[PDB]
Amino acid sequence: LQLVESGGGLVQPGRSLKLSCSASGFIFSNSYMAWVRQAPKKGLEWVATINPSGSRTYYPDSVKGRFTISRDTAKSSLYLQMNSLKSEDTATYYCARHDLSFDYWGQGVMVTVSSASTKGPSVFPLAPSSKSTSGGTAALGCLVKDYFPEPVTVSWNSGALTSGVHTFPAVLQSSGLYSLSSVVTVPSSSLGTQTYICNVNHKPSNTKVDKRVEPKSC
Amino acid sequence: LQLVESGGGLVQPGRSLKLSCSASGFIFSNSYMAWVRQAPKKGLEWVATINPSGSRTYYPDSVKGRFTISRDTAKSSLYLQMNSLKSEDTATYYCARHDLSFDYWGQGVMVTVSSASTKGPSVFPLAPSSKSTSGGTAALGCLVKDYFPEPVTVSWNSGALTSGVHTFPAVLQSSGLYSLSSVVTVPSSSLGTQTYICNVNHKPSNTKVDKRVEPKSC
Amino acid sequence: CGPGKVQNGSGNNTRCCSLYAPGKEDCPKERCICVTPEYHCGDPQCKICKHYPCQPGQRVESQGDIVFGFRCVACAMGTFSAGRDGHCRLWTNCSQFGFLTMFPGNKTHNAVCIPEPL
Amino acid sequence: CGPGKVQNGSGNNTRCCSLYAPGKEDCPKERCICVTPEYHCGDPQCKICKHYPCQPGQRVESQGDIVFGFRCVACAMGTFSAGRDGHCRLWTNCSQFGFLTMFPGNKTHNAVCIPEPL
Amino acid sequence: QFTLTQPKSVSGSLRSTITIPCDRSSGGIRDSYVSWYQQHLGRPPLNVIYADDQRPSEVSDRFSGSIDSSSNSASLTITNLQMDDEADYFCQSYDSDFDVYIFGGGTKLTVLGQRTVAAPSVFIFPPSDEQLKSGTASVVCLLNNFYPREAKVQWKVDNALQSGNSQESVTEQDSKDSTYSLSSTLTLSKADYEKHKVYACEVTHQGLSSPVTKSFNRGEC
Amino acid sequence: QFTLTQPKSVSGSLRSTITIPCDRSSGGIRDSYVSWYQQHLGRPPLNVIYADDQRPSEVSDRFSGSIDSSSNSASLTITNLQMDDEADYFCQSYDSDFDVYIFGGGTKLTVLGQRTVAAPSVFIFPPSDEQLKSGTASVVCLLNNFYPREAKVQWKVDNALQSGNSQESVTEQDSKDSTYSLSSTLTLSKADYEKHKVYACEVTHQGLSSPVTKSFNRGEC
Repeated sequence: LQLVESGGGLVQPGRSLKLSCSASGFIFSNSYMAWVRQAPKKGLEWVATINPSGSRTYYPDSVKGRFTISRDTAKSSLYLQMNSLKSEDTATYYCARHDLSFDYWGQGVMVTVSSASTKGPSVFPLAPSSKSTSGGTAALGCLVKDYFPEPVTVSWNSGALTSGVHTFPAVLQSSGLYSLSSVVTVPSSSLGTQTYICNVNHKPSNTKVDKRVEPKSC
Repeated sequence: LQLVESGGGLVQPGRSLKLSCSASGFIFSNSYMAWVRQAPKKGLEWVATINPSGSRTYYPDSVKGRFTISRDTAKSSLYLQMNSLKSEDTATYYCARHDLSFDYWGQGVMVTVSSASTKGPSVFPLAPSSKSTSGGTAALGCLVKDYFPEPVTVSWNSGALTSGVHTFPAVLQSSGLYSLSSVVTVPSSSLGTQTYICNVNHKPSNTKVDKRVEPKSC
Repeated sequence: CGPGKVQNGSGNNTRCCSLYAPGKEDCPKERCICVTPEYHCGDPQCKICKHYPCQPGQRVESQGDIVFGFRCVACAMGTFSAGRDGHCRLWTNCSQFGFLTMFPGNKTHNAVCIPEPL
Repeated sequence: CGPGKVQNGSGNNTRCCSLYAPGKEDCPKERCICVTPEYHCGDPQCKICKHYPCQPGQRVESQGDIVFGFRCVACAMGTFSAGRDGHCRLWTNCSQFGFLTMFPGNKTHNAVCIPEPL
Repeated sequence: QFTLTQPKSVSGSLRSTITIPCDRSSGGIRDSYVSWYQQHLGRPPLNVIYADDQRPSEVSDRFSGSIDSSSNSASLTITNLQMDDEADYFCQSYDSDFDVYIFGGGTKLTVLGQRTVAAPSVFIFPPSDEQLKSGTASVVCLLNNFYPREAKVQWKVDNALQSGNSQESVTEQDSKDSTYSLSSTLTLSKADYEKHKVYACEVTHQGLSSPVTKSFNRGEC
Repeated sequence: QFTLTQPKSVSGSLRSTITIPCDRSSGGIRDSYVSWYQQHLGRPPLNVIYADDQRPSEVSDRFSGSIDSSSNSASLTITNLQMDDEADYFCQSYDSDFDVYIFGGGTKLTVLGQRTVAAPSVFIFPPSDEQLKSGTASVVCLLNNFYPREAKVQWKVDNALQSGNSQESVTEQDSKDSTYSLSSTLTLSKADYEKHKVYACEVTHQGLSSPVTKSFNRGEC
């Protein structure tokens, strides 16, 4: 069985989208079919139900009157006509089949409802402690702050430095903008002599930055 | 509704053929479909049954284990895979549809399973009586004997003589060869002065004969 | 005919059909029985009702996959038929209805009932 | 299960699917009612039998179009149920069987019968 | 279990009831579809009745079927017989799952015309000298322009009736005079032919007051 | 209708038995039905049980469901816990026609691995002068290479505990040392940042004998 969702993307508040789920794989019109969503990092929320004939539809609440589900045997496709979208409708949307109990599921398509616009990040140093005792470990990094949409890529010294590197998952701030940090732990004895540059690319905004990070002075 | 049989012909004893019946015309896969045969001049003998799905095959007896029936919606065609053919399988084979009771039928395709192969006829005179009383009617003709396969054509005086002409149906002899007679009734007073020639063509053997027929003498 | 079943035909072609169980597969569709007595489906789809009477203690078997031939076979065990119609009706279990059974019944005849004497 | 109906499953998944199947093969046989007491179909197709007991004078309603939820509603008028199984069996009309009725019956209890004083 | 029987032929006047009986022949399953089919010339069969009655559309109401007697006895009735109803008629049945499908043997229905005085002109042809050289002798008897079709043609060779060594061919009915013509061919070996003297064709037909013999002696002129 | 409550999480050793209890909550008809769905990484949910038990094929017999208590209490039992059973577990419910389909809040199942393999290296980063020019100050605390995942990171600014103005990000588990790393970012306005002196990150973790504080004074070096 294979289910492939499509038609998700970035959309303004108050706009509309139509998701599609292509199937075959089983007995499409000979089974029920569901939509379910999930905000990244959060729980599953059930979203839709279409009768196998397609005669009747069933929905939950927060989207009743705004969304729509239907089927077309032509290419085993579902029809999530989502209207009047709000920030709370931002989520990964999955298709699957209620048949007996959600038999198979797709990989999901991300819907992002945002007043936020394509914005490039600023790149700030997370500077290693100047007062670090020689013979231990120091940490340094780059803070990549205030960007939209995802994703941003971070490498260190053009990919030549990979051991001790931790590039954290992006966090959505209450501003609607993403921020992420990349850090690396290095010998404190290397701080005077090894250059450390984080290479940041936010391709959605055309923003490319190389940031040298070193001990702050006075 | 139109049903067209094809794939019949002349075949050696112990050989195989495949008949086809093209249809559309109705609801092919949405109906049963039959094969029935008939020796020329004899009765109808039921021969094949195919499930509309094609899942099950039903056969009579003299051909069970030797014949085969199947369907392919592609072009609404039937599949009479006839194997190990014998002289008794020589017949016109018709397709039709058992639906409710043999709804529509084709024109039929002739299968000839014979030993004796192509052979041209000999043409013999059927001579008018020499002793015929002048003022009555005399009969004369041509006997076209010992040919295979059918057909032979007979005309008289290159088609200029047609009244009083009777060209009989061919008869299959116990030898496996056909024979036929053509006759014409003429004024007995014309026997001395009008020439009578039968023009015989057996195109399957390349045999073409003009035979002058007149009163036998002494 | 009946509220949750489908009337088709009139007079002697009177029959009732069940939903075609459109679920899936290709087994069959519109299984219909005919209402007029001693009349039975002639085709598997029951397009027309035909006449083939039986006797008591017999049902009507119907072999054929396009047009039926009819064999008047006897009633199965656990069933009866007291008419010429040739349908094996099930025995009336008096116990599950409220009563006891005075005569148990056989192929010819269904069971009569006896009660609770209090 | 029964002669003119289709047995499916074993143990607690036992099914008395009616709708026969026109004596075919892997047809879409349906209309099944679990025989196991207090067990009921879980899906509309009755693929699996689930457990949801009721009390006397109640039946088991089953709302849902793929997987059932269960409400233990009371017995309809004209019916009864004297067990936890939750099936509305019809009243035993003693009059059509041979007897009169001593106590008429209600939702909790079926009728009993007083015959013909011989 | 397979069986079915029909009368070889039935002849009736125009505008007259025609009854073609189909008998179960001990099958015992008197009631089931007993379809009736009609075959003309070398054309395919046409379904006249399926389901015992309920004639399909087009076929004339004059064709009706019935399954009475129940003592094994379907019947096809043609009321008010017409000239276009000349044909072989076939009944076909069931056993669709009892075992096999089967047609009856067919019944020939012939129409009526002026046949009382429609006698054949009768001719006999000896075998030719050119045929006798190839080792075979064919003796031909011709019956020309007769009605009805029913004729009896008998070959005698030195008084002995010949049987199993002759074959007949009959023309279809003429479109102008409504007659038939018939050729009968007696075939012998040359060696058999040269044993005997008198070769005779005897023709019995309704339009002949007594049988007509045409004959020759071998080796005369 | 609207109910179904699940515990937040549990940590269990390999080979142990973990029971995840999906409390019906105002279940009423608790026995109506239950299903268990399993979610790993950013992958789609996998159905582990539909119909209360009868695990679909593939899922390991070690997953079993039961609906006992009847006092509102379905449960998913994982016997003999394996390392590939780390995942959020969800209990889908019924109400298919009672009103609408519903899903529980999920339960996180963590595995006990090499416990206390390492204690977190704790670092604090002040906001940069370049960020302070744009009107905002971000203070970052890093916890490096620790196990288990459970840590408590608290921000103090001039003794005041900060709440609602910070955000955390945690790496997925390292594929070589099996540790986690965590960044916590405290965000203030520049004007708020310049009011206060002492900025501190306090880290409580199982591998630390007592909480570790990392701090700086604003405007020092």
